[PDB]
Amino acid sequence: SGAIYVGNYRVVNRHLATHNDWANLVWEDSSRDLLVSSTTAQGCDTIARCDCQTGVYYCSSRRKHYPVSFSKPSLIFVEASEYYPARYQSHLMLAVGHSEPGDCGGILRCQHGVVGIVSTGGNGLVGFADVRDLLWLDE
Ligand SMILES: NC(=O)[C@H]1CCCN(C(=O)Cc2cccc3sccc23)C1
Ligand SMILES: [Zn+2]
Repeated sequence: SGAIYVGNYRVVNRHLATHNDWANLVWEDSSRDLLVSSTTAQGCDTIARCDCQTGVYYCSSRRKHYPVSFSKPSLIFVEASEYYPARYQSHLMLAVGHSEPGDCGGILRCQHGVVGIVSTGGNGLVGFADVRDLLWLDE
């Protein structure tokens, strides 16, 4: 679990979005595993606007933050899960590192701010749904 709180928006993994998120839906993209809902309280997080390929992510299955090198956001084949069939998930960045299903939502950050959230993993890899291109989160 986990979310990003920026302005009047809450960004979560689409597969983990609650009834409240869907009742206050702003935007959703199943191909990115993202959903954004509206909030009443102002969020304090800052979205990174960059091309960094190194950062630190929070891994709940280890209660630890790990530094990683990650690939540029791309279309990557993601295996079928109990939430989606097999498909290309877009805007995904992979790194070598530990992840387990409950780790979705952990934030990946660089010096410029929030880069994205854990979305995929397994076989010693972890994948992050990028949010840096969503410039509308800043207004
Ligand atoms: N975006 C997707 O298609 C999701 C859908 C449901 C959650 N997903 C998984 O549980 C795959 C996986 C395996 C093993 C470690 C980890 S850590 C995060 C994800 C994951 C993938
Ligand atoms: Zn950056």
